Amino acid sequence: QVTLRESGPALVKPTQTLTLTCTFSGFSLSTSGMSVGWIRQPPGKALEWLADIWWDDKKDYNPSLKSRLTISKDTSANQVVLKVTNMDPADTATYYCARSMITNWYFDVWGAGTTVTVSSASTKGPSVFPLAPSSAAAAGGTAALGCLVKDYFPEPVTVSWNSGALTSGVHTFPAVLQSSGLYSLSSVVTVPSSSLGTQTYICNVNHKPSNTKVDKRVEPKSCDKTH
Amino acid sequence: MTQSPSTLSASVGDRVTITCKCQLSVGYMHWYQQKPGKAPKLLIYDTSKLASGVPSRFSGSGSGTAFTLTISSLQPDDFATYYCFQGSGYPFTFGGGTKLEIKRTVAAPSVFIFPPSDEQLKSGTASVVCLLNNFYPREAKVQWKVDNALQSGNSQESVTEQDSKDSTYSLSSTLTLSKADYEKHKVYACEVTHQGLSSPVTKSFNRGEC
Repeated sequence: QVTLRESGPALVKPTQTLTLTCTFSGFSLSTSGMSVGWIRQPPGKALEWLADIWWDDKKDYNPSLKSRLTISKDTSANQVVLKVTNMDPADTATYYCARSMITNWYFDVWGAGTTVTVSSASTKGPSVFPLAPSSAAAAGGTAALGCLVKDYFPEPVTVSWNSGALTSGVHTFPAVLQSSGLYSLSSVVTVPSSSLGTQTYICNVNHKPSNTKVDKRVEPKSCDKTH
Repeated sequence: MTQSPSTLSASVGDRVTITCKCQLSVGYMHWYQQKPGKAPKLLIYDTSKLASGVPSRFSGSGSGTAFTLTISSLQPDDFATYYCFQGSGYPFTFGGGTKLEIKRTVAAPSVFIFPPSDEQLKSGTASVVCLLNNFYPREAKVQWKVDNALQSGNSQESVTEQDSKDSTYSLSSTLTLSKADYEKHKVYACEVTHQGLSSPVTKSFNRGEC
């Protein structure tokens, strides 16, 4: 099928240059009419067109940004590169590359997008803590449990349950930057009360920006008391 | 360019019309559908051509400086931010967006409270989490009470994007305390006020009950 994939550093420092790479397949940039463009989206803002390059090497740029942008391709390597100079905090956004077919349609296929944060703060991997099920017994309908993923930078982190096998009822809350300057979030899942103590639940946390992965088992708590 | 409305809440079955007005005459318009934090999906190209794999429910029209996107009878999975794109002339531009929310019946939140793990406490900090699960409308007030004393400025909330199936929301309120302060108190309660609740629900635990 036709696929596009963006890659680059997850964090860049103010004034530095960002180099993004769009690797694609399912098509060739040599095919007449083919084009690959770049679009970005700041957290909570609208899409903004950045630039594009045609099969014949014609390059087009957003006027507001032209000065800082350089687009190029390597058909041999099936990749288009966008270099953005003098990065500013306002450039923090998710960057997408997309395929277009001139005289036919714009952006019919997009990459998944890669998050870029412009900050002076350093990379930090997350710590993961269990949100143990308040339940313990079977007959009780449904129990909620989850994982607290805190003190990491920058975005993003991904959370799965039982290596992807558990997806129904999962809610992974949007990260929120704490006053400490580090992000934190919880991923919760509701399961059968009867499964507590018998079914193993594990949250798998991946923080690509720091190449950190953490699996955390979540189980009912053993109470400290006079037994 | 100018897109409107910026936001809209409409019931299932409703007919919805989004408009993009450019100051400059436009040849043709493209429309995209973007699910939260996911990549945009092409809906309409050449002003009115339905893209492949797009419900006949959506349609585009317009000319000159004004173009429109229409969803004949909205439905749960239509929750998304819609964008028009003008690539027929310079400068190429996207619309500011129209975030579409789907209206549904009131649904009360299922509330859960989670005490800090012994593991986190070791690190010197205590996070107390309160979950309000699968509710609607989105407005909900959650107050933390430590030993009956109302907390202020020591918690953050995070709300989930509307569910594409049940048009519901989930929210987490997180209370952060130093291990020192956490051990200075007994009862931690999360009180939830919501339209679907005849009276505030309170979930709590006593430090040390387990």
